[PDB]
Amino acid sequence: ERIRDLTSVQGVRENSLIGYGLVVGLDGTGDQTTQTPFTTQT
Amino acid sequence: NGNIQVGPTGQLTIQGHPVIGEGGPITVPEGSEITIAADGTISALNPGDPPNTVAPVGRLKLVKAEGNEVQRSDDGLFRLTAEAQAERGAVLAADPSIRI
Amino acid sequence: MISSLWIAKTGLDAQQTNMDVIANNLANVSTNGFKRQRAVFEDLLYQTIRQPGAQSSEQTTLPSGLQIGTGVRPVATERLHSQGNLSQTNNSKDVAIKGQGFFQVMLPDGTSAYTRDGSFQVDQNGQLVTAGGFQVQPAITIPANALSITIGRDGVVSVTQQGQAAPVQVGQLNLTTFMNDTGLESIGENLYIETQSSGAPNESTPGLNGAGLLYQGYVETSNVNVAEELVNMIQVQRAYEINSKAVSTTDQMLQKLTQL
Amino acid sequence: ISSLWIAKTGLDAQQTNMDVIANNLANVSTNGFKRQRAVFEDLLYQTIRQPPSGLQIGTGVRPVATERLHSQGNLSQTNNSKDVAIKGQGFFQVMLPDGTSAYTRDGSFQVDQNGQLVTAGGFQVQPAITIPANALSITIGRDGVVSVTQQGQAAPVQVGQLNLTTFMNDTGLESIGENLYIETQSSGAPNESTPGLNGAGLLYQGYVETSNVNVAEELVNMIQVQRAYEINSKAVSTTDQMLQKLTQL
Amino acid sequence: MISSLWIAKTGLDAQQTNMDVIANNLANVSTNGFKRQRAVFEDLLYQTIRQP
Amino acid sequence: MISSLWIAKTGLDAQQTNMDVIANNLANVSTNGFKRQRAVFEDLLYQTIRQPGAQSSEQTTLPSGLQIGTGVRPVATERLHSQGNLSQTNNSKDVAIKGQGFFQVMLPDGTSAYTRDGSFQVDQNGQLVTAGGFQVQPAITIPANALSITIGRDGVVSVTQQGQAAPVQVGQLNLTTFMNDTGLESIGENLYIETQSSGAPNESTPGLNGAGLLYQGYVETSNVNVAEELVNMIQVQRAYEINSKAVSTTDQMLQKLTQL
Repeated sequence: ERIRDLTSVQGVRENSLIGYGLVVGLDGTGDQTTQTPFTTQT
Repeated sequence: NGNIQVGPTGQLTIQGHPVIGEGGPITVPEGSEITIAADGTISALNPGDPPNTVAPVGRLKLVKAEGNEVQRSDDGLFRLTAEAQAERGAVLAADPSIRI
Repeated sequence: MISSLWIAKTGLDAQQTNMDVIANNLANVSTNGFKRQRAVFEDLLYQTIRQPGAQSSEQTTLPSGLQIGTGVRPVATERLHSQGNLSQTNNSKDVAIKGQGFFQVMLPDGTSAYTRDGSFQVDQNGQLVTAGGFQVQPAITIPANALSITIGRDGVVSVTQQGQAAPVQVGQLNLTTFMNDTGLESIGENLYIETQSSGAPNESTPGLNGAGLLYQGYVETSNVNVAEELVNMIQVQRAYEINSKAVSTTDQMLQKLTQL
Repeated sequence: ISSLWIAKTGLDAQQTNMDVIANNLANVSTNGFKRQRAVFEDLLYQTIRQPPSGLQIGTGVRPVATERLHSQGNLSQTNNSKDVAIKGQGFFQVMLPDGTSAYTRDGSFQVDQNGQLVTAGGFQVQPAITIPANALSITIGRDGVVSVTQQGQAAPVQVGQLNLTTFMNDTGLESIGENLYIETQSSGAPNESTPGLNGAGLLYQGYVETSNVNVAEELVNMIQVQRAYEINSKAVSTTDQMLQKLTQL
Repeated sequence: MISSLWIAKTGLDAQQTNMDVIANNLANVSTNGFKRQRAVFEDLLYQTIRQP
Repeated sequence: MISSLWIAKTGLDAQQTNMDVIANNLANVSTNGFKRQRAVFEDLLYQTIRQPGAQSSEQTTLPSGLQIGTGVRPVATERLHSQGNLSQTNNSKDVAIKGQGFFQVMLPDGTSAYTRDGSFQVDQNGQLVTAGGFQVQPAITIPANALSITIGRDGVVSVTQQGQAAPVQVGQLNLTTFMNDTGLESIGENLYIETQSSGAPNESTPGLNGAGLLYQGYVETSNVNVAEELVNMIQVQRAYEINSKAVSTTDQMLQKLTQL
């Protein structure tokens, strides 16, 4: 077995990024703005 | 004669000397509840099982041959005239156009 | 004879059972504590002629095969155990029930029945008995001198003596609840008996454990909705009309069969 | 002879049609009954080869199917808290004594000695819903959430869910009696779902569905059945007299 | 039986409940603190034949 | 069977649907916001035998060809969207609509329905619901420290608090208009839903953009002309009698035929 397949380097590391956004189009099927106030506000 | 019968052992017999379809004699499960489809496929159901278990169990071979090429043979059974045998062979094809 | 005639027979018998139940409801207005009955119907055998499965070609399916079907066998009669209306009897001895519960009663055989009828009395011994002499459970022996009888919403029955100005309690009158009231087997006399569909009878004081309250000086009326009965009875007459027409059509068909 | 058998098949078809009509009309006042219509069908035709190059004689009026009208019936107010009716499609699943499942559209529900919700004959509905012992009142919402009130607990304790099933082909279900249908090869698999979603219908409490039998249609169909039966019997009689005159010589 | 008869049956029941409410209010005059009652009605299913 | 019997069947069915509509209108008196219905009928096929053109000579033309025809298919039922008569319910939580418009409501399924009722309540959370818990749109939330609800004719709903002497505004209640009101698909609960015959909703404040005004303390009654429904009932009964008479005549004709 290769060292890379069972070991990770100390300096090499992943991070998690999160964000909020809007999706346009969708041929309908979008959020119900009445029940989703944040969509209209954004 | 389409007055088909099923023996106690599951043998499908227009009056004994039984029937031929897609192989040798047609044999069906003992708990018959048999139905014959429009083009001959024989489907069966055990009487004490859900109705969605009626997969086909056999096929009823049917043959097209008429008049000048058919001859009575001392029983209620016809055969080929020995002139329609230097032709379509001794054992005839199933003719997938004969309905039931 | 003919498949149609047996089916029309079932139709006539079922509509007659409807009329029977309606008439029994209708007659028992002004029967205190009476509970409405309503028939539940049910179709009989269906003679399968072609199976709804039963593949038709090597690929097709034969949807919705042939089956004829007979009969309208009446399967049950539910009894509506809703709260009936009250009425002022102004009788110190009559008690109605606020909600669930039953009065237990001891029959002459020693078995126990259950009644929602507050038309109580006192016999020559001072026991509460119910219009037929049935001695209720638990026993309550009114003293011979008693002037006033009161029955609280919690059921503690207490009498007032002459001179002694303290309403000494004389007994406790508690209710019995079943976890399926509909399954009790009525035996007349406004009395139901326990059957193994109703469940074991659980005795409790009124108000507690889900039982109802007690209202003295009132009687609970039959919960028969008369307008529903009249419209139902119109329906039953017309249904019987229709089924009789079916019998007549079958008869005429069988006529011109014989005349043939 | 030939005409005798042709007219006999005619008589059989009208007799079958009358059996269907009688089953429809007898089962008026059956909750959730679906009326049947029989589709008839002519038999094989016989060709005569002319030396258009052929004519057809024909025979028979075979009954090929009976289909149920799975339409919404009216509502009858039962004043009973246990009875329910369905707006739209769907069936209640019940578990037979054998163990398999049937489907019913009849809402005349009850409770047995153990609290289970059974259907006028003791078949437990699915999923099991056990009403507690001293529930002052039972409520069944429009999406099927069945709950009860208790002795002072000022909120309905939840007791269960009243699911339904939708089928691809409702007319294909095989009816077995007791107002019960059973799944077949032609109905497809039962798509379980909650009411109000995935095509299933909503629930009404205190109401029971009625049989959608239109007695006007059935009475006029009786008129047709009787007259057609008499006409076919006349054809039979005429053929018999023809054969009489034939055998006289 | 007939759809007309079922619809009219529901109508009779509704009017009966309305009259029950009115009679209860009427009887409960001179009752301290009693609050009047008002019945709100609501039509049942609409069985569609041709979709709108 | 007979070309006449099928036609008479269609006539009977048409009159039965007419009586169904009449009975539904009639029973729904005293239902707020209800709109009277009226069934519209429509003749079926015509079996042409001689074409109305198709000259008989090179000069003649054969006017008014032979056509028999069948059926009375009921094509539709329209709903009359006219203003009902306001009734002074004097209730602070009831609001009627003068003119066009609808109240939008969130069904539990997440879809939007529309009602012409003002019999509104306020549930335990203070939300504005409609006689069955259906949360109206936009969301209107009554604060706990409110005393009296007022709703302007322009939809501005505002509350009064304890101690604070000011009518603080708490929400806006705007109507929905459709350009084919008749095309809404009713689903019971006094609610309609959008279809692609009514068209897309147009949401706007009351008064503006052709909407109506809000009358607080009022309820809009059903616009069912009772005398019209009674006379329609007379007419429909007689029409049904006559079509059944046609069925009887056809039946007797057939019976005399079979006797032959």
